[PDB]
Formats: sequence, C-alpha cells, structure tokens
Amino acid sequence: LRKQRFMQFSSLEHEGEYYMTPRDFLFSVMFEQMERKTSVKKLTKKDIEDTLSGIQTAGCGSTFFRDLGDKGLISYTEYLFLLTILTKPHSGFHVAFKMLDTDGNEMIEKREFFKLQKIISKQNTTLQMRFFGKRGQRKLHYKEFRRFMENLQTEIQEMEFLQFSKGLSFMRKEDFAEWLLFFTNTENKDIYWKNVREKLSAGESISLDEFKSFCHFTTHLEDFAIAMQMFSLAHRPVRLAEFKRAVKVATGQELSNNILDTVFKIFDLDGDECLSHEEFLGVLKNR
Amino acid sequence: GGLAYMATQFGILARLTWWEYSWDIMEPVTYFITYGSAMAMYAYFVMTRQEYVYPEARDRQYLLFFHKGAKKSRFDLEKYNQLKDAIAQAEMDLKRLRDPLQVHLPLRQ
Amino acid sequence: GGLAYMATQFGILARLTWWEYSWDIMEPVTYFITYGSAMAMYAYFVMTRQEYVYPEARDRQYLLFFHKGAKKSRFDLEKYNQLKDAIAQAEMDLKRLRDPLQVHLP
Amino acid sequence: VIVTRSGAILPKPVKMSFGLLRVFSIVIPFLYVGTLISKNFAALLEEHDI
Amino acid sequence: VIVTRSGAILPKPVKMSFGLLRVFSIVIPFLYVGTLISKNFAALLEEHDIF
Amino acid sequence: VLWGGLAYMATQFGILARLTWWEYSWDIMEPVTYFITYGSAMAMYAYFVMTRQE
Amino acid sequence: SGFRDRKVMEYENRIRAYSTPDKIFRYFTPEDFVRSITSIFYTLGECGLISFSDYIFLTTVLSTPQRNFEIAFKMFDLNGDGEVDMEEFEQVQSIIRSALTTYFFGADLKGKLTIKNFLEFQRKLQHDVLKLEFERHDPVDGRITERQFGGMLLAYSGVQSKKLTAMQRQLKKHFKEGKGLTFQEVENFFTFLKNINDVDTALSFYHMAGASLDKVTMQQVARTVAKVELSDHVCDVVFALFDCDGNGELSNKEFVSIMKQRLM
Ligand SMILES: [Ca+2]
Repeated sequence: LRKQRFMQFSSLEHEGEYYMTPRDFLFSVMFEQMERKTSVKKLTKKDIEDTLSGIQTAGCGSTFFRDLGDKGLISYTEYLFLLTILTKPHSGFHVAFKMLDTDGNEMIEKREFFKLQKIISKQNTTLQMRFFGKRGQRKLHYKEFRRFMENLQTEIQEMEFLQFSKGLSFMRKEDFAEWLLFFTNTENKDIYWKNVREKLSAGESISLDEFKSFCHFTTHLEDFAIAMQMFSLAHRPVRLAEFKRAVKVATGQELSNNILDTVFKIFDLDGDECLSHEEFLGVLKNR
Repeated sequence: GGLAYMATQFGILARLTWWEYSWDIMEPVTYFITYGSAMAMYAYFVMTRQEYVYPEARDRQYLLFFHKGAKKSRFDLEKYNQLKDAIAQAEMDLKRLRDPLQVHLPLRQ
Repeated sequence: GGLAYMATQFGILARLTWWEYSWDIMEPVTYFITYGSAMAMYAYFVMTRQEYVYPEARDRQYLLFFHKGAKKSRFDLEKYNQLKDAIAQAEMDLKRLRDPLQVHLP
Repeated sequence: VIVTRSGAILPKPVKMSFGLLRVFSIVIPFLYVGTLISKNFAALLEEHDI
Repeated sequence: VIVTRSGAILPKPVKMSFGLLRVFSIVIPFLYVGTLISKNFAALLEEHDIF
Repeated sequence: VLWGGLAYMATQFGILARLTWWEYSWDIMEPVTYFITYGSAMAMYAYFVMTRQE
Repeated sequence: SGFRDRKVMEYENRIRAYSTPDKIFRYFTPEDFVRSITSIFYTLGECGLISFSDYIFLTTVLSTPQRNFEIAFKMFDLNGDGEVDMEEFEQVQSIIRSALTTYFFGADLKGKLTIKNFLEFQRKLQHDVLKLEFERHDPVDGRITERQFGGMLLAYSGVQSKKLTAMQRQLKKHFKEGKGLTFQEVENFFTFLKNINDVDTALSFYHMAGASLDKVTMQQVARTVAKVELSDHVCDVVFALFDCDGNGELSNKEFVSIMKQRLM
C-alpha cells in the first residue's frame, strides 16, 4: 500500500497524477508521519516550467536532492524507483542497471516509461530530465547512472547524520545508539538501553565517514551474513579484529574500532566481549 | 436440535461427496461416523442406565430441565408431589368405598 | 471394559484405514466385523434366552457376579430371600390391619 | 414417563458424577493404544504381505 | 429387573452347560462349509457365464 | 398400509438392483444407498418427533 | 515394501530438511554423502571418516551461490597474498569441534595452490551432484519427464504443501504432449536458482507490485542475473507448476521467497 503513503507525503497532484516534491520523498524516507501539506497547488500547470527552471542548477554530487528542496517532478513510479535503489548495495548496482535493457540508454530511455507502464499492468520527470536531457537526449551509461546511485544513497544517508547529531559535525556515541535502535527496531528491549546507559561512556563522537561507511555496510548486509555462516553454525562469538577483517572482505568498506567497540559494548549483553550470531545478527533480523 | 444435528450431518456429507472430494475418501468416514454413534449410545447407557431410546431419553432430559428449571425458580417440588400423593392416595381410598356404599359389597383391600 | 474394547475397535481401524493401509483393503474387514458382532448379539441370545439389550444384559451379568460372590462369602441368600418376603408380607398384612376404613384399631 | 401414577413428578434422575469426563478417561487413553497396536502389528505383518 | 418388588433378590440366572463350546462347535464347522460350498460353486461358476 | 409399506421396501430394493448391477457401477450407486439408509434413520427419528412414541 | 520405509524416506528427508549434522555424517561420508538427495569422486582419494567440518564446507560448496563464495574465498584469504594453506584453513575447520586438501594443496598437502581454484572446484561439484541426480531420475533419450524436472525442484525446495505437491502430480494433465527435459536445460535453471538471492533484489521493483514478470522476461532477466540462458518451455512448466493461485504468474510468496529462504 506504498501508493497510499505516497499520497500522504505528496501535495502536488494533476488529475490524480500526484507529483512528489523532492522534499516529500526525503521526508518520506527520513520522517515517518507528516501531514502539514494542505495543498493541491500544482494544478496551475506551472509544473511544466517549475522543475525545468530549477533543475538547471542541480548539484550532480551528493546534493542532487539537497539542491532543489521541494521543487521537482517526482512521479509515483520514480518514487518506487528510488526505493529500490535505496537498498541496492554495490553488487546489485551493475545488475540494477543490467536489469534494464543494458544496451545503452538508447534501449533504456523507454525503460523509464516501461518502469511506468509496469505499474499500469499491475494496477518530464526530474530524473528523466537529468537522465535524458529534455525529450530523451542524454545517454546515461552505467557509470554515469552509478554516480547518481551512490550519491543519492549518500545523500539520504548524509541528511540522516545531521538529524541525529542535530546538525553538528560530530555524533555523540550515545546518539549513534538510537540510529542502530531505529535500525534494529528492538528498542523496546530495555536491556540494550540498560546496556548503553552504563556500559557506554558519554564521551567523544563519530564523524560522517565512520557513520556513512557503517550505513553503507548495512547496504551489503547479506554478503556479510553469508561470510558469517561458518561461524554462526559454529556459534563461536566473534572478536573485534575478527569482525573487522570479516566486514572488510564482506562489504569492502573498512570501519573504525570507535564504532564497533560500542557496537560490541551495546550488543555484547552476554558480557564475553564477543558477538555471537544471535547477538548481532539475531536482532538485525527483527525487521 | 437433534434433528438439526441429524440434518447437517446429511448435508455436510452430501456436498462433501458429490461436488466436493469424492465417495472413496468419505466412506472411511461414513463408516467411522456410524460406529462413532454406536459408542455414544453405549456411552449414554454407561453414563446413565438406559439403552437410549428416544421416547425415554427425552423424558429423562425433560426431567432435568424441570428440576433445574424449578430449583432455579425456587418453586417447591417436594411438597407439591407429597400433596399430589395425598390426593390420589386419599382419592383411591374413596374409590374403594364405592363397593360397600353404592353396592353393599364387602370392601376390598 | 466393554467401552474399552468398543474404542480399540475404532483405534485398530483408525490406523488400518488411512495411515498404514488403504480403505478398500480395510472396508471388507469392518463389514465382516459388523456381521460378526450381529452374530454374537444373536449367539448371546441362544445361550441365554434374552436379547443383547444393555439394561437387561447388564443385570443378567450382574446376578452371575452376585450369586457367585455371595456363594464365596457363604451367606445363605436362600434364607435372606425367604426371610425377605415375610417382611414385605407381614408388613403388608399390618397395613391391611390398620386399614383406615375397616375398623380394627380405633 | 414424566410423572408417576399419582401425578407426582419423578425424582431428579441421577447423572453420574464427572461422567462426561469420566468416560474420556477410558476411551481416549484407549483410542491411542487402539492405534499403537496397529503399528506394532502392520510392521509385524508386512514381512509376508504388503 | 434385579430385585423382586418385595425386596428379595432374583434367582441365579441360568447358563447352559458349556454353551460357549456349544456355539463354537457349530459356528466353526459351518463357517467351514460356507467356504467349501463357494469354492465348488466357484468351479461350476467358472465353467459358465460369470468368470 | 402394512402391505403398502412393504411394497415400497420391495421396490426401493428393486430400483437399486437394476441401477447398481446392470445399468451403473456399484461404486456409483453406493454413495446413494448409504444416504437412503441414513435417510431412513432420519425419518425413523422424525416419526419420533411428530408422534412422540418410538 | 509399501509402508516399510515411507516413514524413513520422509524422516531422512526431514533430517535432510533441517537437522543436526552429527548423525548426518554418521551415515558413513567417504561417498555416502550422496545420500544428501534421498566424476570428481573418482578423484576422491579421501579417508572414509573424513570430517564434519569439511562437510559443513562441502554443502556450502553447493549452498553458497556464485557471486557470494568469492567473499568466502576472500574470507578464506585472511593471510592475503591470494593464497591460504591449512594454517588458517584447517583452523577454522577445527573451530566447529582431507582429500580436498590433497586436491587443493596436492598430496604433499603443503604446496599451496592458487586459491582461485576455489571457483572451478565449486563449479564441477555443483555439476556432479546435479549430474548424478539426473541419472537417478533415469533420463530417457537423455531427457526426463517434466514431472521429474519439476520433482527435483520440490526435492530442491524441500517444502511440505499438499497443493503444489499434487500440482506436481497433475502436470501430466497440464503437459501430456511430452518433450523430455535434458541435463543442460535443467543445469542452466539451477545456476539461476542458485543466484536467486540477487534476482528478487533485481526484481524488487516488480516485488513492489508483484506478478513476477509474466514468465518470459523472467527468463530474460534470469540470464542477466544468472549469466546463463534458459529456454522458453523449461520455465513454462515451472510457472505452470508453482501457479498455486492459478493467476498464471507468481508472487514472491508463490515461488521466489520460498527459494530465497531455502538458503538456510
Ligand atoms: Ca464401499
């Protein structure tokens, strides 16, 4: 029923063709319940020039949505298209491109409408403008498409960093708990709150790189879990350095001990300073 | 109610054997349901000492609903029947008097 | 102990019909059990001149428990039987004597 | 019979105590032994037919 | 039923002499001929229409 | 009625003869001829509801 | 022998469905491991009671999908240098509590081969077990019945659902023409069935709505994610088999998810 949610956060509709503002989406992925819209504004057909006027100054980097800020053409179809690229690790990236016609955008331009017409059988966008110029112009090959993949992932990731560090460039090790708790959704288990309230010492912080890497690590969650099959069935709880080289070869993204020690310090309720499979992975499969 | 029980018992075994599954997988329940009864009857006879014939089994059940119906309604029953005894007992005696009075024949006893 | 046997004959046939055998291989046994039972319910009548009727057939068994057991505990049922009627006879004779319409005692 | 000859209402007839649950204490633990002496029989009989 | 109306106890109901044998020795050998009649009947039955 | 009753129970057995043996399969008639049995043991109870004597 | 072993035939299946490896390898292990169903082994100069650690390794040589075991290969390479001998290898083998070592590090057991040979070794083993199973279904004219090719799926999936079980039986009604299923048109499908993990991922947009892409581009996107082609008819029976809802398509809850969770 994602469509019904898409109606909630969206406030721009055209004969039922609800267009999403760039902010609504970013709010649909950051916040969970927001209702202040009270608007059917876009009916005046300013849309056809509204977006194209403002997209001409878009930041191709990690600000492609932090540059427009609630003005842009985002269709419900494209909305879901971001949801699927939300969860793609590096592995699926080439495949997600290869899932499309893979013969260059000459065969992938129509795939956009094909993306649209797919939802129809089931029953001028900002991206298409950035992907195909004005009327199907730009030849957005894989790497160019891949560029748009990672930064937009980083973007939603990055903006999340501020929402917990309250804008400051540093996130208290205590703040980093809620994000994990908001991730694992096992927050009602006070034992972890009991764990963090004493085991964690309110001290230094975590920068964006250490957090953005960790968030990216979870994008590759599965490949890590498989590399942990031999140990999970062995039930031997993992040590820090073991866990580092593990996630190293698992995701390809190194982490900082300043994170995982806390991750250990919060997830090692057994008190052995070693993460068994049911300790970390067990709660991670709550959602 | 027993007729209803006996009615659906003929439907939920009719549709379930012509439109639905089959005969050859209902028969091994068809049989097990009759033999299912035959225990209940026997179980009834062990539960209470009657061979479970309807015109009797009704009256026993009726008799429960009466006592449970009367004892709930607080209406006395012991003193009622004792009254009803005293009537017939006294009545039947008056019947014995028909011989020596209306007929002058010796009284039977 | 009747209902016990009358339950295993549902157990024995529960498995033998679905679990471990077919039904078309186990139906002709239940029949030759029905028409084997309904022979006993007749042979029982030829042995003792009455029908297999639960209340009676129970009692006619019950007595054979009694006369056997009473024979073991040795007490002269014949006397008790004899002595019992006289009570229900002398008493009846008295109720006939205090007849409230037949003055014998004022 | 609802009422005796006098018209008096017959006594509340006796229902055996816990009967409906007294009977399950014999039929239920015997339905099972009614089954298990089939398993130990079919396997005891398979070696010469089916 | 079980006790006389006076309160006395019914007499010892009768069991015929070894009747449980008297019934086996007449059900078994006639259970046996009921078989034998069929097989011989089965032969004549096969020499004609049905089987 | 006694004769008329029997004549029924002698044609109902005459119907299920032709049908079963040399017009259909017994595996076709049987699922009826159990119902007829149960049909009787339903009426033979219905009679007790109307009449109130077995 | 009707009901003799139709308990153990299901029990051993239930063991092979989900159980502890202890008795699983007690069935010696030298080559009895082929009991894991219901030409490498000629090169198995093994020792009968080999291990259960290697067993854990062994099934993963068939359990881990294509792109993922590269990480297991990388995880195996904690020494780096593109090569790791028994030191790390046999250690993580011991943490749970030989021919492969003689097949990898030579009969000398010391000469460390390039552990890149972990892939090809994984390739043939997935083939051979699939091969021997293909003969277990007695390929007539090098081909097997569509109800057999569908049967092994059920044997692969290992699910207990009477409906699709009967659908496996009913397929001769849905397919009475008869074509036979060759060993290649089934091996390509399993390689796809191996890398299911990425398919649903690649299929997530469809998953956001459903219908599992009309059975044709399904086969097309298969080759994309599976790196191997399938025919048309090979998958038509699969969609005909797993069409539990009768819609003519699949939900994730119809076919895909069951495959996904199968990797337990
Ligand atoms: Ca039959």
